[PDB]
Amino acid sequence: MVVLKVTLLEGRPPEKKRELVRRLTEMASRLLGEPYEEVRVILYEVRRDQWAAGGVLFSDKE
Amino acid sequence: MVVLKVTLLEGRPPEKKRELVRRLTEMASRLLGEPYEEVRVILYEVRRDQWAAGGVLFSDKEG
Amino acid sequence: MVVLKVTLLEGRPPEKKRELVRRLTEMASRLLGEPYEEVRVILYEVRRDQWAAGGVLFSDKEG
Amino acid sequence: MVVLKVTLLEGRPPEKKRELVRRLTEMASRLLGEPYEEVRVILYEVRRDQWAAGGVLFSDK
Amino acid sequence: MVVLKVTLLEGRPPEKKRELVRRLTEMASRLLGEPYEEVRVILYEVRRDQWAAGGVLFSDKEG
Amino acid sequence: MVVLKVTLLEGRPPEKKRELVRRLTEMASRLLGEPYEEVRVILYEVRRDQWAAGGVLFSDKEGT
Repeated sequence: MVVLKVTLLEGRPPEKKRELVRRLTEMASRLLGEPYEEVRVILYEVRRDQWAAGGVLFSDKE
Repeated sequence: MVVLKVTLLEGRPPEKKRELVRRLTEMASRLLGEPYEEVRVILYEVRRDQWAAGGVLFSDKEG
Repeated sequence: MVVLKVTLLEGRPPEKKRELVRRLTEMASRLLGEPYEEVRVILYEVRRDQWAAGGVLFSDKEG
Repeated sequence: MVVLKVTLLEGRPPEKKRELVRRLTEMASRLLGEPYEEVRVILYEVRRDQWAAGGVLFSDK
Repeated sequence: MVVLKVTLLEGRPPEKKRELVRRLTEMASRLLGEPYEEVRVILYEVRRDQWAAGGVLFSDKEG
Repeated sequence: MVVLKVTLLEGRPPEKKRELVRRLTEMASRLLGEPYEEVRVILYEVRRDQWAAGGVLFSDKEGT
């Protein structure tokens, strides 16, 4: 088993999440030689007021 | 201090969650000899639209 | 790059979150010779019904 | 499936860790109705020089 | 930006790891519209004696 | 309780880690109204062949 955790800002439409999960899964499965069904993906969506870069929260930089 | 982080799909009823937290604490305290106050449990509940296996998001669950 | 992840209970005012972030970034930046832009902070806010100490979920405490 | 991550200082005896994994799995499996093989445990062992409380690294006692 | 954390058993050859990182980076950048240079990947390689499934540590299962 | 996890490359000297842990514990204890004993810091040190930016692992960037 291999788990891919993607940290990204929330807001992505369902179709985009679905595409991302499908492509990452195919790629990891083949490349690592893991059973397709054994590849897990978790999307950790962060709020803009929970992520900062260069000392500034994205809720403010927005 | 010992921290048990449980990653599971959202949806479990409160009773089951409080029962899980209780059992994990009692076992961890015992087996590792940690004081109850030092045993912390964090429930990382993942949404159905954020949890995938076999390239399929649970929210898309084919069934 | 340096990543700081803060795990804390939900509920802190945006004012304090904003200051914690600026400060943690400054301290981490100078003490580690990392450029400002290369310092990231993520706030993992946990709900009261996902946070437990001593076998008790905070959502189960009165008040 | 369910994943249980245990963050604890390194140094515990192998049998304590084995027992912990076994007990955690049985209990999570039965309690959450998850198949025994679908329960996963990850032991995140932290070094004494990477763990602090009260501003003091445990390596510094 | 976007961070991809891969949790997998330790032991993969350097070439496998660099290809994995390249593939994940191009795909994440492509599908999410994130600058290729901003995509970060961290490999959380777990020891065989820290990874269990079905109540058994991989180190015991394999050895 | 507040937990601060710092992800950084392995290698910083003891004194530097000690100072980092002190300063961070100072700022967090202050702004979040938390007693020292309740501010935990974990240093998640990653090796150069486990961290990548722009599709390049720090290990390959430094050469072989």
